[PDB]
Amino acid sequence: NMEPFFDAYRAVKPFLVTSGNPPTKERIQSPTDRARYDDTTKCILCACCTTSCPVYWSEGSYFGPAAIVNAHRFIFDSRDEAAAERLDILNEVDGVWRCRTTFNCTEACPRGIQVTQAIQEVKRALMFA
Amino acid sequence: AVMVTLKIARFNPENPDAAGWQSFRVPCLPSDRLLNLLHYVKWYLDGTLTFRRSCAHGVCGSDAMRINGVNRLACKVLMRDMLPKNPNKQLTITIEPIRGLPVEKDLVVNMEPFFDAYRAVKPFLVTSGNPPTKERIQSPTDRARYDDTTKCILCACCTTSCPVYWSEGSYFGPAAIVNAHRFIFDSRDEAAAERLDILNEVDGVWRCRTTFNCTEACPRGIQVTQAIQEVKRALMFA
Amino acid sequence: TRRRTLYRGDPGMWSWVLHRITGATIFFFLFVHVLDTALVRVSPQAYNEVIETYKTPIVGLMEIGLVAAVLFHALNGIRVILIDFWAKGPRYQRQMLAVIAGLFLVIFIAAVGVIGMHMVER
Amino acid sequence: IQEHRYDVVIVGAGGAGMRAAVEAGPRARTAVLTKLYPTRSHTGAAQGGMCAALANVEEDNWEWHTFDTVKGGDYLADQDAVEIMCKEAIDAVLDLEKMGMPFNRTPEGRIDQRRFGGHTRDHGKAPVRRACYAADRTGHMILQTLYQNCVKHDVEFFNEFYALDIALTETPAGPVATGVIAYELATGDIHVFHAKAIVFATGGSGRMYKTTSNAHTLTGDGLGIVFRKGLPLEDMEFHQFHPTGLAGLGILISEAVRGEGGRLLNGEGERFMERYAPTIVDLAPRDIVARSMVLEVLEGRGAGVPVYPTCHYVMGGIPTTVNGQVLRDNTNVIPGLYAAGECACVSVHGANRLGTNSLLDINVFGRRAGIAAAEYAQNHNFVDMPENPAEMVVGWVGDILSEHGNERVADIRGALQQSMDNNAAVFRTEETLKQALTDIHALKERYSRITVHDKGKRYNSDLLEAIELGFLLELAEVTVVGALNRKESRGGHAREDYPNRDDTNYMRHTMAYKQGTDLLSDIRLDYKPVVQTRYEPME
Amino acid sequence: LGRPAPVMEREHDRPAALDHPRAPRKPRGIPYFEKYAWLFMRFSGIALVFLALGHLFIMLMWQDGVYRIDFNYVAERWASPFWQIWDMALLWLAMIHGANGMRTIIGDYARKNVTKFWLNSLLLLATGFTLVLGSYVLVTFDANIS
Amino acid sequence: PRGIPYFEKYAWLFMRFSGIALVFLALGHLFIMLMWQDGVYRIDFNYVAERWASPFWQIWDMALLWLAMIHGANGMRTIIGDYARKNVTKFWLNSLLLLATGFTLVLGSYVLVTFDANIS
Ligand SMILES: Cc1cc2nc3c(=O)[nH]c(=O)nc-3n(C[C@H](O)[C@H](O)[C@H](O)COP(=O)(O)OP(=O)(O)OC[C@H]3O[C@@H](n4cnc5c(N)ncnc54)[C@H](O)[C@@H]3O)c2cc1C
Ligand SMILES: CCCCCCCCCCCCCCCC(=O)OC[C@H](COP(=O)(O)O)OC(=O)CCCCCCCCCCCCCCC
Ligand code: HEM
Ligand code: HEM
Ligand code: HEM
Ligand code: HEM
Ligand code: SF4
Ligand code: SF4
Ligand code: F3S
Ligand code: F3S
Ligand code: FES
Repeated sequence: NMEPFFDAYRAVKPFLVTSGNPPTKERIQSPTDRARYDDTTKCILCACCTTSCPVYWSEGSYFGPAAIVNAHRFIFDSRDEAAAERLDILNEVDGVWRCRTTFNCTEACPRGIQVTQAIQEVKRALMFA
Repeated sequence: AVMVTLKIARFNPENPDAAGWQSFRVPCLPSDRLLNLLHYVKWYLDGTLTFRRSCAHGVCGSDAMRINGVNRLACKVLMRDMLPKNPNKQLTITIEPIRGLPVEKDLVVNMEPFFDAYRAVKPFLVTSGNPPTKERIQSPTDRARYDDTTKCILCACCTTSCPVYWSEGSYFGPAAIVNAHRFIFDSRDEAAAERLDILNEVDGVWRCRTTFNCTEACPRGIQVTQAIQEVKRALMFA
Repeated sequence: TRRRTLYRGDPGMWSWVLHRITGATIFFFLFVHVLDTALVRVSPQAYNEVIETYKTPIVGLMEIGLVAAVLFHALNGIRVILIDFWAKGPRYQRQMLAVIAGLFLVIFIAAVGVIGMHMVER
Repeated sequence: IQEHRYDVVIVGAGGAGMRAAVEAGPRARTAVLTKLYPTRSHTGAAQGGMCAALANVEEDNWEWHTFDTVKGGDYLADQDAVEIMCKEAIDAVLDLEKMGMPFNRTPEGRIDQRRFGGHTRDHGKAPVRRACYAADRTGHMILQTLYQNCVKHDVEFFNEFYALDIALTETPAGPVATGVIAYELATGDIHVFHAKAIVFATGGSGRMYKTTSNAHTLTGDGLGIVFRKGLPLEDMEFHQFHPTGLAGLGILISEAVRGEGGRLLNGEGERFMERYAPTIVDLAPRDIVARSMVLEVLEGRGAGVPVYPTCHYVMGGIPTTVNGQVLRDNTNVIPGLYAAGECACVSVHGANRLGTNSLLDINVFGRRAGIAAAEYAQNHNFVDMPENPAEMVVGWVGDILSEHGNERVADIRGALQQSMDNNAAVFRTEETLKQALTDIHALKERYSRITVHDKGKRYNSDLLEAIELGFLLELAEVTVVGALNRKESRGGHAREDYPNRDDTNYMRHTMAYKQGTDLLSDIRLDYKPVVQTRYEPME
Repeated sequence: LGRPAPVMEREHDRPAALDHPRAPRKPRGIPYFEKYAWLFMRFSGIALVFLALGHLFIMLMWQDGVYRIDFNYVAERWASPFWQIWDMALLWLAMIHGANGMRTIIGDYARKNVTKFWLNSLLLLATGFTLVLGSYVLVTFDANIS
Repeated sequence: PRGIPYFEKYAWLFMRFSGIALVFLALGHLFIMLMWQDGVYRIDFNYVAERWASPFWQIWDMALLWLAMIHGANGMRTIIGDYARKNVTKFWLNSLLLLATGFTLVLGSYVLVTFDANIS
C-alpha cells in the first residue's frame, strides 16, 4: 500500500511555490543555479530507499529518504519562495535529524542518487542558516 | 557667481568599469541648491551624468545622495552660506551615491532591496471584515499616536546610513520599522500582533545598536530611533 | 571592488564604535586575567612570579589604558541603558554624551593621578 | 524587443493610476507602467485638502458643491460630469478613509473639515467648511494609502518604463487600441504590452513654462501620445496660473495666505485686491487674483516675501466620457482606451479649476475608469497585432541617437520655456501669440538636429530628455493655436484684445487634431458642445 | 546577444531561494531569545557597573595598587564570603556579557555562514573554558596550598 | 511543531561536539587507568586521593562525568523514541531516564566537589 509513502511525499510541499503573476516568458535561471538541484531530479518514486531505512522501520513517523530527496530538489531551486517553509518542515523531531547516517538508501536507489548526501546537504543548510 | 568645484564619483556600468572621481567647475549663485549645479553639469558640460529627481519642491525623495560625507537629498543642500565666503579661496563639494544599495550608474542606485524590505512588514491596514460605511471612528488623541511616522517619503536616507545595514546579515532598516510603527500604533488596525511578531527576530528590531545616524539623516524630521525604541518597548512589555 | 569612505555621521556613531572596541578589549583581557589568576591553585611562588612581571612601567601604562577602556564602556553603557528604558531617552541623547564626556574626564584624570603617584613611589 | 500579454495596462502610477489599479486589480490581469516609482508622483506634492459634502462639522448637501463647481468653471464645465463627481465624492472620501487614510479627527472622532477658497454656503452665502485633510500633507497621504493598497492586493508594477507609443490596429469598424510600446530605462530595451484595455493616467503638462510649479517629470506624454496617434485634444488653452508663486523661482505657497490674513501688497504698502474684487478681499478665484497681480506689476505699481503667478494646472487634455472612454469625435469612442486624472478632460473643471477638486476628480474618475476597463477586458478578447508594432519606436530611438548635430537640448528647451512664459502666459494678445507661433516653429526646425551625448544603453537619461522635449514642442503649439483661436476671456484664458466673455460664439470646447506625422504639421480645430442641465450663465 | 543571468547562489550551503526577493521573511531562530539576550545585556550591565568598577578601584587605587598584590593578599581577600561572592558574580556576569557581545560582533562581521558557525563555536568553547576554570579556582581554593 | 523548536538541531550538534571532546577525555581515562603502571592492580583509595589532589585530574573527571552523562542521556532519549510504541510508555521511560541521569550527575558532582583526603 503505497499511500503512506505518497502521503509523506506530498507533505513536504513538493511543488513550486511562487508569486502570483507569472512573467509570461519563463522566469530566468542560470546554468549554475540549475546544476545545483540536479541529481535529485532523477527520483522515480519507487520507495526502494524509504523501505530500507531502519529509522523508517522504527517508531514515530520519519519522513524518509525519498521525501527528503524530493524536498532537497525544491529547497535548492532558485525560483522558489518556500525554501524556508520547507526547511522548517524538515526541522522537526521527525524530520531530517532522525537519519542515523546509515547508507541503506544510497545503496538501494536504482537511479544512483546519493540519497544520504542529499540528506547531508539539507542538514548543513539547517546548520549554517 | 562663485565657480564651485564638484567632485563626483563616476561609474559607467557598461562601457568602462574603470572610473573614479571627476571634477567639474560650475558657477554658483547664492540662491542655488545642489540640484541646480548637477543640472548645469548634466546639461552643458557632461551628459553621461545620471541622477534621479522629480519634484520642484514638494518632497518625493528621489535624489538621496551622499554629499560631503552625509546623506543629504540634493535638492535641499541650500548652497547659500558658504563659509569660504569669508576667506576667498577654492571650494569643493564631494558627491557620490548612497551606501548599502547596489550602484546602477553614477548617483543612481538600485532601490529594489529597499522596497522589498519595506513591503515585508505588511505596511497596510488590516481590519475585521464589516466596513462601517461611515468613516471608522478614532479619537483625536489616538490620531496623534502614530503621527510623525506618517511623514515618511521613502527616500532611504536613513536606511543607507545605518552601520548595522552596512554590516552583514539582513537588517530590516530604520525605514521599514518606521512604516511598521505607523500601523502597529494605529487604533483602527487588527494586525499589531503579527507585525510585532515580524519585528521580533534576530534580523528585526534588536539589531539597532542605538546609533542615531537615521535620526540625523531624515529630511522630514521623524525621530526614527525614537520610533524604533517605542517598537522595542511594545515588544518587551508584552 | 572596494572603496574607502568615511561616513562622517552622528556622534552617537563614534560612541558606538568606541563602545564596541572597548568591550572587545575587556573581553580579551579578561581571558588572560582569568588564566593568570588560575595560576593561584598551583603554588604561591608561580603566582608571585607572574604578577611581579605584571608590575613594570609598560604594564603600568597598559593598566591605565585598561582603566580608560572599562570606564568609557561603563559610562556609555549607562547612556545606552537609559536610552532604551527611559521613555525620554532618545531626546536627551547627545546631552548624556556630553555628561559622560565630562565624567570620564574627571574620573580618569583623578585615577591616572593616583596610579601615577603609586608608580612614581617605586 | 520583449513581449507581454496583459488584460489591462495602466500607464501611470499616480493618484488616478493607482486608484484605477486598486479597482481593476482583483478583476483582471493588470499591469502598471511608471516612469517613476509609484510614490514619486506629483500627487504627493498636494497640500490642500480634498473637498466633499460630508457635513460633519456643519451642514451641506452636494447641490451647493455642484453649483460652486459649475460657477467656478466659468460656465464651461459639463453639468452631468459635475453632478457625478460630487455625488460620488462623498463615497470617494469615505473609501479613502476606510482604506487606511489618516484624516484629522473632530472632537467626536469621525473626520475633521475646514474652510477653503471659493466654497460657499448655498449659492454664494458664506463659507461652508467642506475640505477634508490629513495634515499639511494630504496628497502624500492619499498616495501612500493607494500604494499600500496596491501592495496589499499585489499589483504588478513596471517601474521606470517610459511608455512611448500605443498601437491602434484599424479594424473595419474603426480603430482599436491593442498594445503599448514602452522603453525600459534600466536596460534600454523596448517592450510591447499587448492588452485588451488601456488606461492613461499620465498627469499634466506644465513644463512648457519657465516659471511653473509642476515636477521636472511633468512634460505631458499621454497627451502627446494620444495627439500623435491622430486622436483629438480638448480645451488645451486653459491653463490655471496660481497667484502665489515664489516670485523668484516658481514654488507654490498655497498654505499661508489662504489660511490666515496674508495681505498681498504691491510695491507701495498698498493692497489692491479690495479694489479689483470686493465682496471678498483676496480669497477671489485664482484666475482673478493672478490677473490682478499681473496687471499691477505691469502698470508700474509693483516691487523690484515676493510672489508671482506660476503655471499650475492644465484644464484640458484627452476628451473622455463620464466612464473614461476616450473619444475620437464629438460622439464616437475608441474601443479599449480609457483615461483618468489630469490628462483626461471630462470637463469637470471647465475653464477654471476650483481648489481641492483635483484630488476628488482623480479618485472618482480613476475608480470609474478602472472598473470600466476591467469589465471591457473580461468581456472581450485579444484583437490582433500590426506588423512588428515597435518598428516606429525603434527607428525613432535609433535615429535620434545615431548622428551628431549642432544644437543643445537644454538650449532649445530653455528658449521654448522662456518664449511661452513671455507670450502665452497670464495675459495673451494676438501679436504675442503670433510671435510665440513663429518662435515654436523655429524651435521645431532646430529640434530636427540635436545631439544625445550619451550613446550608451544602460541608464540613458539624455535620450529621454530629448524625447520629452518633442512632446513639449507639440503641446506648446497646440496650446498656442487654441489660445489664438478663442477670441474671448473665460476662466484661465484671458486676452487683452477681447476682454469680455462671449457666451454666444465661444461656449464650446475646442478640439484639435494633428494632420501630418512629423513635428511641423497642421492643427485642425473643431468644436464640441457643452452639456447643460440646470445652471445658466450670469456675470 | 543578451546579458548573462546573475547567479543567485551565495555559497554551496546556502539555498538561494532563502534570499528570494518575494520570499516571506520569517524568524530564523529560537523565539524570544533575542528579546532576552537584549534584556540580559541591559541588566548585567547595571550590575557590572558596581562589580567591575569596585573591583578596579579596590585593586588599583586603594592602598598601594598593584604594588601590594601577591598570593597572601589574594588569600586574605578570599577568606571572606563578601569577596568570594563578589568575584564569582563578576566572573559569571562579565563572561556572559562579553560572550553575548562577541556573538553580536561575529554575527555582523562574518560574511559566510560557515565562518559564522565556526567562530560562534570557538567563542562558546573559549567562554566555557574560562568559566569552568574561574569557577574551579574560586570554589576549590585553599590558602595552605604549600 | 511537536516539541521545543530547534531542540533537535542542538541535540544533534551537542552529540557531535561532545564526541570530539569525549575522544580525549574517555580514552585518556581508560589508558591511564588500565595500561599505565599496573592497571587496576594499583588502584585503591590512596591512588584516588593522590590523583584528586591535582586540579588537572579533578577538572578532567568532572568534565568527563558531565559530558559522558549528557551524551549518554541524549543517546538513550533517541533510543527510547525509536523503540517505545505507546505514548504513555515513552513518557514514563523518558521520566525514568531523566531521574536516573539527574541522580548520577548529582552524586558524582557531590563526590568530586566534597572529597577530602583525610577522612579517617
Ligand atoms: C505643487 C502642486 C500642488 C498641488 N496641490 C493640489 C491641492 O492642494 N489640491 C488639489 O486638488 N490638487 C492639487 N494639485 C494638482 C493635483 O495634484 C493633480 O490634479 C493630480 O495630482 C494629478 O495626478 P495624476 O494622478 O493625474 O498623475 P500625477 O500624480 O500628476 O503623475 C502622473 C503619473 O503617471 C506616470 N507617467 C506620467 N507620464 C508617463 C509616461 N510618459 N510614461 C509612463 N508613465 C508616465 C508617472 O509615473 C506619474 O506618477 C497640485 C499640483 C501641483 C503641481
Ligand atoms: C566547554 C569547555 C570545557 C573545558 C574542560 C576541559 C578540561 C580538560 C582537562 C584540562 C584541565 C586544565 C586545568 C589545568 C591545571 C594544570 O594543568 O595544573 C596542574 C599541574 C599538575 O599537572 P600534572 O600532575 O598532570 O603534571 O600543576 C603544575 O605543576 C603545572 C605547572 C604549570 C602549568 C600552568 C597551567 C596554569 C593555567 C594554564 C592553562 C593552559 C591552557 C592554555 C589555553 C590557551
Ligand atoms: C589592572 C586591572 C586589574 C587588576 C590588577 C586585577 C587583578 C585581579 C586580582 C588581584 C584578582 C583576584 C584576587 C581577588 O579577587 O581578590 C582578579 C581576579 C578577577 N578579576 Fe581582575 N583585575 C583587574 C581588572 C579586572 C577587570 C577589568 C575585570 C572584568 C572586566 C576583572 C575581573 C576579574 C574576575 C572575574 C576575577 C576572578 C578570577 C577567578 O575567578 O578566577 N578584573 N583580577
Ligand atoms: C562595566 C559596566 C558595563 C556596562 C554598563 C556595560 C553595558 C553594555 C551594554 C548596554 C551593551 C549593549 C550595547 C549595545 O547593544 O549597543 C554592552 C555591550 C558589550 N559589552 Fe558591556 N557593559 C559593561 C561591562 C562589560 C564587560 C566587563 C565586558 C567584557 C568582559 C563587556 C563586553 C561587552 C561587549 C563585547 C559588548 C558588545 C559591544 C557591541 O556589540 O556594540 N562589557 N555593554
Ligand atoms: C576498566 C575501566 C575503568 C576503570 C578501572 C575506572 C576507574 C575509575 C576510577 C579509579 C575513578 C576515580 C579515580 C580517579 O578518577 O582518579 C573513576 C571515576 C570516574 N570514571 Fe572511571 N574507570 C573505568 C572506565 C570508565 C569509563 C569507560 C568511563 C566513562 C565512559 C568512566 C568515567 C568515570 C567518571 C565520570 C568518573 C568520575 C566519578 C565521579 O565523579 O564520582 N570510567 N573511574
Ligand atoms: C561515556 C562515553 C559515551 C557514552 C555513554 C555514549 C553513549 C552514546 C549513545 C547511547 C549514543 C546513541 C547511539 C545511537 O543513537 O545510535 C551515542 C551516540 C553517539 N556517540 Fe557516544 N557515547 C560515548 C562516547 C562517545 C565517544 C568517545 C564518541 C567519539 C566521537 C562518541 C560519538 C558519538 C556520536 C557522534 C554519536 C551520535 C551517533 C548518531 O547520532 O548516529 N560517543 N553515544
Ligand atoms: S530510491 Fe532513488 S529513486 Fe527510488 S525513491 Fe528513493 S530516491 Fe527516488
Ligand atoms: S524615515 Fe526619514 S529618512 Fe528614513 S526614509 Fe522615511 S523619510 Fe527618508
Ligand atoms: S537509509 Fe535511513 S537513516 Fe539515514 S542515510 Fe539512508 S536515511
Ligand atoms: S541608523 Fe542604525 S542602528 Fe539604530 S538608531 Fe538609526 S537604526
Ligand atoms: S527632487 Fe524630490 S526631493 Fe529632491
